[PDB]
Amino acid sequence: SHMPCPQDWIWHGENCYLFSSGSFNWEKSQEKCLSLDAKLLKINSTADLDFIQQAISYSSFPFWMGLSRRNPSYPWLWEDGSPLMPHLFRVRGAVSQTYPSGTCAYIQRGAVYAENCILAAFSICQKKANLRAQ
Amino acid sequence: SHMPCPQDWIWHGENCYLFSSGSFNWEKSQEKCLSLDAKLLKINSTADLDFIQQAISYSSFPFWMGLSRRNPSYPWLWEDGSPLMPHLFRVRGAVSQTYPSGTCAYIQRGAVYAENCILAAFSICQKKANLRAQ
Ligand code: NI
Ligand code: NI
Repeated sequence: SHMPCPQDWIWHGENCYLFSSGSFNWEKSQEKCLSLDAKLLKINSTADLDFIQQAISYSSFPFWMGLSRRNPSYPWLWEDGSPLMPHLFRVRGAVSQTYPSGTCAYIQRGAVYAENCILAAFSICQKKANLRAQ
Repeated sequence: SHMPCPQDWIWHGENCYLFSSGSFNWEKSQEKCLSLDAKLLKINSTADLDFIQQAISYSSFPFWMGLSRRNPSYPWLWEDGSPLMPHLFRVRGAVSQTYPSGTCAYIQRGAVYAENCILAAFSICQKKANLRAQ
């Protein structure tokens, strides 16, 4: 109970969050989080969204999250294959197009945008905190 | 409740860091940090500066730190009354003006600027981490 999260991460709720250092395309951002035994940000509730919007209010830049879609006939899914809960947010940006490497979502000034996954952006990683979960 | 830092703060070393939610004058920024049992950022060492430069790499905004003086007849001091270590950074900007409410310093894009304290910036709060349970 004394060390929920490592240094340089942010503890919130049952998880730890990391501003990853690099600016990379979505696939490389995914690999970076996985290399840390973590995953790209998964917004699971309105409380999570509120937390992230507050946590990024010091920055105007985009941050990749773990949401992607091969083309518009597929659902938006998190990396674990679960869907975007429809009450959380409405993806803006490049929602009609199809790109060779897929479309991915980032958050920027609290709003969520679709973009060609080849864009280099910052990303947020998360992992479970070292505590006894409910 | 004996972990290093509260939820939402970044734990680094001996300290916990919090980015402000918005842009305010130095006095209001100082009071926010005090309300959190914290102070505005103090940069003690090159290692602290390296950490801060990385932490603000995600932003183009200015961030007040706890460095101020009333006019050029005074030394630059942190809120705790201790002096600035001069090797850390050049203080750019308005160093030699006398302003009615003093001159204060912010960091922006890794560079430190003196500015009239009544103008607004984001800010970084700092407080000592609780490490005895580690
Ligand atoms: Ni513990
Ligand atoms: Ni505790």
